[PDB]
Amino acid sequence: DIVLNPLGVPSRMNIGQILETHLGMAAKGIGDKINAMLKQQQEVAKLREF
Amino acid sequence: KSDDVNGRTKMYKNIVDGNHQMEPGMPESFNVLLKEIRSLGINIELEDE
Amino acid sequence: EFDAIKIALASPDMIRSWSFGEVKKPETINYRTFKPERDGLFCARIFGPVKDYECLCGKYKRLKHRGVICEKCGVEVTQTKVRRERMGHIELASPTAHIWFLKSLPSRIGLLLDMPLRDIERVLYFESYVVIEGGMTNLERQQILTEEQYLDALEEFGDEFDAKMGAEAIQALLKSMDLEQECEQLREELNETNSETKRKKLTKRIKLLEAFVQSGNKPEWMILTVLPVLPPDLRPLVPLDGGRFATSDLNDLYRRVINRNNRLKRLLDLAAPDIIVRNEKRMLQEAVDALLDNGRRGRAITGSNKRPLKSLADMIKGKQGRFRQNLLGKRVDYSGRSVITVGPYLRLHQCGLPKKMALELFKPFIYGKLELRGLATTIKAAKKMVEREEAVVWDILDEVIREHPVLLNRAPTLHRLGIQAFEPVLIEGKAIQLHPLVCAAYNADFDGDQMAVHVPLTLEAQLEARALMMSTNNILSPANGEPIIVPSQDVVLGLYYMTRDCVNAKGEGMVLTGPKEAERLYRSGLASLHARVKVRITEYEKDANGELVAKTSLKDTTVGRAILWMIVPKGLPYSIVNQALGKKAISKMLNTCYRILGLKPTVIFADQIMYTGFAYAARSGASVGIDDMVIPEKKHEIISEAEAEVAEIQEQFQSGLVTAGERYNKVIDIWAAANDRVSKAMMDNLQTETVINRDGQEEKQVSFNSIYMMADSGARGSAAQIRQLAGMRGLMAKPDGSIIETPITANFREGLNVLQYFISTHGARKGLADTALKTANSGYLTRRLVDVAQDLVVTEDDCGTHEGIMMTPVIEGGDVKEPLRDRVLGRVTAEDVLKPGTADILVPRNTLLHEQWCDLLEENSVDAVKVRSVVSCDTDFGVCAHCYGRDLARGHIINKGEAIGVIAAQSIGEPGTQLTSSIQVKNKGSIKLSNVKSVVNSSGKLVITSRNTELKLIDEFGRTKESYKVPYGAVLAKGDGEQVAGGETVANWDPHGGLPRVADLFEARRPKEPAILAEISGIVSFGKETKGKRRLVITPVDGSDPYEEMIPKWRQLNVFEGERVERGDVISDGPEAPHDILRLRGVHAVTRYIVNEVQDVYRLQGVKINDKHIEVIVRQMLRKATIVNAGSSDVEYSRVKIANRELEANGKVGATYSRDLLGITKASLATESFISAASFQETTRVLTEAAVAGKRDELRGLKENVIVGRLIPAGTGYAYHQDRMRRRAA
Amino acid sequence: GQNMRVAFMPWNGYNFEDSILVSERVVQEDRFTTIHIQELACVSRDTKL
Amino acid sequence: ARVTVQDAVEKIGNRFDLVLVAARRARQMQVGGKDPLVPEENDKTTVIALREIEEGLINNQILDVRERQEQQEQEAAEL
Ligand SMILES: [Mg+2]
Ligand SMILES: [Zn+2]
Ligand SMILES: [Zn+2]
Repeated sequence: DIVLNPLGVPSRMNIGQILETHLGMAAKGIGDKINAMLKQQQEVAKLREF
Repeated sequence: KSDDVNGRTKMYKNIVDGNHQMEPGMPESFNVLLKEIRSLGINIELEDE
Repeated sequence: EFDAIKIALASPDMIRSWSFGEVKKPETINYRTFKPERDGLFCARIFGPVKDYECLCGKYKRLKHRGVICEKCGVEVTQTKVRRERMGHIELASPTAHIWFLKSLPSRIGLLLDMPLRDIERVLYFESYVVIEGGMTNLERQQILTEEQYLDALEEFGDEFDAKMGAEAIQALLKSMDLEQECEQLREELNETNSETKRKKLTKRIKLLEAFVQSGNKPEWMILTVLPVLPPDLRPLVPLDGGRFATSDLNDLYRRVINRNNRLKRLLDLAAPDIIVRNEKRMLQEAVDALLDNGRRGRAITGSNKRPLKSLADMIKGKQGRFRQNLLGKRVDYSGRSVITVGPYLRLHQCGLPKKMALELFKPFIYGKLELRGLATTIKAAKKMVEREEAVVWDILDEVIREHPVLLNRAPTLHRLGIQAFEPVLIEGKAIQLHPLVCAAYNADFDGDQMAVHVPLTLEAQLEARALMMSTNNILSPANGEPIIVPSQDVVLGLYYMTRDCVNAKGEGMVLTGPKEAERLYRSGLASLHARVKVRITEYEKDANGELVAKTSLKDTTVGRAILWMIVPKGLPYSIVNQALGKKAISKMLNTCYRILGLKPTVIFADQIMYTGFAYAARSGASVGIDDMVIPEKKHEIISEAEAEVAEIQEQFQSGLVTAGERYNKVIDIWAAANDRVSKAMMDNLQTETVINRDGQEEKQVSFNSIYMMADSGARGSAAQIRQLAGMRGLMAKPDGSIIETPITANFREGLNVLQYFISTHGARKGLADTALKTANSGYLTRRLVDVAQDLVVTEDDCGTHEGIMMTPVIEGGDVKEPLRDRVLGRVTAEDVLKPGTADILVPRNTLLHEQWCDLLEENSVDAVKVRSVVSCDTDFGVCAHCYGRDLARGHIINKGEAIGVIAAQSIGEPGTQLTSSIQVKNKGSIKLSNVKSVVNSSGKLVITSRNTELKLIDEFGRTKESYKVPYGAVLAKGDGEQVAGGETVANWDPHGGLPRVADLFEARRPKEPAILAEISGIVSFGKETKGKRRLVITPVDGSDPYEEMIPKWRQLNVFEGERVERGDVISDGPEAPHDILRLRGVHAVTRYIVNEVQDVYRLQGVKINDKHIEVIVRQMLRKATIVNAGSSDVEYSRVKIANRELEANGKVGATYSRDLLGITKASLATESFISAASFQETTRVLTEAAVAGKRDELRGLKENVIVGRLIPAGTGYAYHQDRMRRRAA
Repeated sequence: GQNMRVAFMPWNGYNFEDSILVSERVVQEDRFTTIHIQELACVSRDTKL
Repeated sequence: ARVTVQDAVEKIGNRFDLVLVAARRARQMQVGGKDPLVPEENDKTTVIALREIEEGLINNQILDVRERQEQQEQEAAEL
């Protein structure tokens, strides 16, 4: 979507973007599996299991 | 570009004739300053050509 | 049509001259017809017609019968615009003093009679009478009396005795006064009677008298008999939306004056008592004074609104309004603004301008160019054609833009580079594209900053935007020769990334033909970019007579530096691309390029560097993640260790082994010395982090950590932000400065906790507010600088003085701060400088000391150069090109006409926004003492006895590379002229700022703890006991001995009693006063002092400015002087220096002078041009004073011209003024 | 705000100082297309004529 | 797209007289009173003047000679 500048962190400490990106990548990776099991219509077992 | 009631008009009428040449006049703000100073007990004037 | 502006007193008849009528009824537009009323404040008959070429009655409408006063209304049908020129007057009934000539600090009417102000103010309020022209009676000519005093006084002398009360009295006193006879009497009172008290006001009263006569205007005019009114167009009553009318406060005040004058006349003819009429007279005076200047008597408020109405004088002065927001700065047509962005593809000379913006801007060009090419019938049709956005008009716009430079401006304009001319590049959208290389000069970011565009009109303004303001013409700043165009963040990072090498890159150590093959290796994906590969490269180097000779050979390099070599120009060698290529390296490479190949090559080199940088810095990955920050695994320990190091100090203070302010430092020192541990833990682990096997042998090299390359390249990340990034971030202190004994112990990666963030919040707030509220400070400083500078321009070819300031390197304490070569480069010699052997010539009398002579003098041991300066230059109302120097966007001599004053003021004002044991010799040489008295003692070694003592080092060259000061009673181990080893301790003893600073340095303010100076040589002596303070006598040697002084005993001394001490000696400690530095030393000593001090505050942080600029300010500070004798002559230095020297060329005796020291704000006060003074200074005062004197301004300068709207006498305007002024007055 | 897939990396200086480089996909899905509502009214009022 | 006038200044190096002279010449070509002395490669009068300066075939002195000639030219048409 967007391409920022890496040089924009190490001056103004502002490290919140760094970790917001990692946590958001993980939070979207979980949704990847949720959407896969929704599209593959596997069953209601794997849904709860995950 | 600011003052000179004649300057704006002359420059505009020249810009369309392909002639880029200004005819500077007298900034109207300065004539107004002359009024505001001369309306006081101060007499301001101009001399030779 | 004019070349002189004069200001004189307004006479009660010269007022009736302008006035086209007498406003009688205090009325306006009627109420129901909205038409002007007869003899009102808007009367068409008095002032002018309502409509254009139309009468108020409506009988004459045609433009035919113009000059005629229709007997119906008396309104001459003419241009309605004349209602702006139409003055008027009011026949005031009782005389009324002009407030300006009574309230200004040098109260004009006050010292016009030597009458104290508190007396005239009592006379005006009708609270006391005053005698006038007694002749021969019991009373004087000027004497006050009360009710009971005037009661039985007329009986004593009915005739020959007159005594009035109020404004009539003041006026008639000014009428019968002789400004001639009294003057002849005040001449002797200044002649015989000594005692400055007898000369305080007299020396300024004689001047007011003689000038009051020389001008011509009479003293009776100090009282306004007729009050002139302002044209109704300068105080409109115009209607508005909804029907409400919008008027000016000038109206309300005028209406008041008219009402009260009418009421007074009605009483005077109605036979009223005195208690009523004397109240009416005072109300009239109140209204008139509040009309001229509201805020000096009682601040008469307005009507329904509580806010005080604005008076006449208030419409002139102040940063707001006229003279400051009108005549110096106005809004302009043919302009715009927008949010600016990137634009790398653009060249260093072009900028992206949004299409629609260009359309709206060049509308007047578009219309004409369309009607010319047979595409639009007439101008109106072209308007509709562009209003419809027809396809053809886009190509027409592209034809009009073609080579038509535009101007871009960044909101705060510190230096001249704030406005730069670029070549338009039509672009889609609404954002303004800006070239990254110029972002430094503009000092702008892409976080939402906006810039303004300006379109030139005249062919001149289009040429000046190409040969003066164009981007590619401004490369090296005028403040300092360093280029203002240096690669920023991404560029330097890409280059540094290429110019790197690890050890084991894919295919390293091999050989290739050259750059072509190296790039064939990189792009293919077969070779790396950081390989240590050595290849062949042809490095051109024009040699031996100026003939280019390409010497090809092989060198050790990397695959990356060899590729970057394809951008490098011809003349430059390969040694410039053999390093890590940091920001501080790319910059100097570009600088050598500039002063080797010229302007034209340097430009294209910079553009190429930018493109290549951005590309490579992009494709290198070059990112940052959470794992990049390497928290030293030793952190935990390093923390807890120093965390327990205080547990002993705590008991040390709990028992009584150390007091509070004693164990405080015990915590502070262990914490400061422990922070280096945690800071260096990640540092030495991050400067050699990456570990790889060279061909199969484990080894560590310069780390490749993403965060670290950004530091070693200088791209963005500095060093401190790294210690904050991975380790804990230091200790903060409360606003008190009490550093807390509770440092931060957690880093930024782990995350701060609630408690720790509070102290960070205070630190943040202090930084934020201290930087935000500082804007106005730096702005104010540079503003006063430009106001002291402007008129100073480069006119004269050569002055003709050998004087020259004495340039010597700063060498101080340990090592040099700035070599002699810098403070002498590009300047001019004053006297022939020779080799270390006398009777030689290394350089002739005066010659441009460009790089060549710099190297030549650097070869020899000559560390002392005599360079001419602006502080000393024989020139009237200007400067000579030689004395200034050369520094500019070029290495050539300063041109004849550039206004060096403004550029210097900016050169100091822009860097303003950045500011807030024994001795151990290092180098080997010989001890060379300077100005020291010594004596042998028990130990046999030497000891200093003079407080001042310099410790130079005469090496095998004969120069000085060491300079240390040693206090009284020191331990010496060599002596003067003695050999030393590699760092021998020859000294030992028992030791027992910012922008507000430079402000004081310029203002010549007197120090808090001054230090007395000597006025002559000879043994000093004491004197009378302690009475109030103390005494001190001066004992000269041969000449007269009348000098002495009183120095308080509560202030310790330093000078030796029975010892010779030359003039200008340290009679005490403490700071020094520049005024006292001019008298006892001279004109060069004081400038050498101010420059050396002001340069230190800037030298602290990363600021560099050639001494030349500061010299110009110093020269402007001593433009005044005081005369010692009278001589054959009948103040300004230049004027008297020419006027008395022309008669001194004649056998007649000259008159001696003494330079005075005026601060930048006190020197900007006195100026030949009164208009330029009243522009920024206290207008109300300046005009009053320059009005009683009948002063006459011929403008001769910059600000005055921009006021009257004329070509400034500088640069392009200086050539026009040259051709005009030549035949002018000749 | 909105969820944007960010990636810290330079791109031909298109972001150079603090400028932001956005994909075309974003401006296509109308995920930042903010709606505005201006209010411009006309006023017929009695005049001198 | 005239970017740098370095060589143009070299002929008259004053940096201001350049502008005055080039403006006189640019007028001559724009406000119709003369013809170009260099092949006009779509270049504006502003740039063509600087190019004439560069070639060394136009300056203050040369134009002062030409105008002085036309001074007598205007008097040789009145008998
Ligand atoms: Mg910003
Ligand atoms: Zn009439
Ligand atoms: Zn000089």
